[PDB]
Amino acid sequence: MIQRTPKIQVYSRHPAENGKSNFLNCYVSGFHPSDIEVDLLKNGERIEKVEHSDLSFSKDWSFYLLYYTEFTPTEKDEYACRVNHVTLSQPKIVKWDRDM
Amino acid sequence: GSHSMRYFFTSVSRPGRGEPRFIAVGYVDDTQFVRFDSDAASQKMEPRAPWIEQEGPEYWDQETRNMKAHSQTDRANLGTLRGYYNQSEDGSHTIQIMYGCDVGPDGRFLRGYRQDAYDGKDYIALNEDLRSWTAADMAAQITKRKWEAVHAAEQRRVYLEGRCVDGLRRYLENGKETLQRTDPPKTHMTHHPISDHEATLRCWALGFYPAEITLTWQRDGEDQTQDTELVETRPAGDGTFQKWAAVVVPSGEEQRYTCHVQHEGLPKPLTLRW
Amino acid sequence: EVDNATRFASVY
Repeated sequence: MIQRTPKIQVYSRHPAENGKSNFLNCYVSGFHPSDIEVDLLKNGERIEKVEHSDLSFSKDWSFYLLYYTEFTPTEKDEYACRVNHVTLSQPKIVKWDRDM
Repeated sequence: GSHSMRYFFTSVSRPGRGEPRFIAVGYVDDTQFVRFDSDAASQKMEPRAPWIEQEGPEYWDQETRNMKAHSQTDRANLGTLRGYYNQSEDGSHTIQIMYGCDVGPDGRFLRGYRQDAYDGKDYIALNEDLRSWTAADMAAQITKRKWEAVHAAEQRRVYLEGRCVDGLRRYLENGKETLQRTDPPKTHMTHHPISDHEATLRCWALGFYPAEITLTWQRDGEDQTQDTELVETRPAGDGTFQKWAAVVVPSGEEQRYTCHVQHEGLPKPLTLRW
Repeated sequence: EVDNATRFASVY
């Protein structure tokens, strides 16, 4: 039995332009076991329409999932990805930086 | 170019919960085209790319029957492995299986694979000779003896060289408009001061397909690396992929740096200069 | 097209 902590990237499908419809992605990868919680956050509140890809895995057997939601960025709204997993002592929050 | 079909299967036991959770996905190259998810309402093999929808109802009934069968065999194997390892019934455990085949530009079989994992580690794998097995530990040696006695390698070889190739060849034809395209990366380069004296240079590759790509920063032509922050290649969510490479540079010298991009959709590699 | 998981060859 093993444990691997997830890697997290938070980013948009297309280059961000305020007022223009887009997709907000959270990509979690390299984790094991497959049980994971991923929420997308809008000014700290959990976005409800959030879908994910089907569970798949890499050559080393570690899992990956894309979580995503349609959003319209603005210059003041703050977005984030909140991730929990057995290997994380507390939920981990990664803020969306339009520059990565 | 060359092409690949891969199926990925995950069974996760959830004790006292429902039956094990079972998710199966199939890809051609980096394009997903089918899924089966036991926690979905469908209980059927479902399309995930348009060119597979032209498959007739006999296809969807066979793939669905086979996916259910794979689910059932995994359920049984979960209990078997629990016994081999003397693990308690209360813990959750995972079987993962990958298999598939590669063809070259001539459509001929090039590589085939079948590998099985337990709790995130190699369990048993077909070797590249498609005739013998590698067992990762003492428990898998039990399975290896059984599979040698039941001629499993020959059955897997027949599938990998046969129906795996036949299906891959058909999918490539039926979806040539998309599977056999490349989208070259669109490259951005962005400047991010860190102090009066340093700045990050970030080289972006966006909208590219297939996913394999190499991003290198070079100072005066010499491939940086060592201090080049590189992020894992990531899906855009529209079937294309993204990646970036970042290098911290002394303020004033940015114009000496160039970003190098190699991708199969590019006739020549690119060198972009700041 | 997936493989068949119904033979003795699939049982651990």
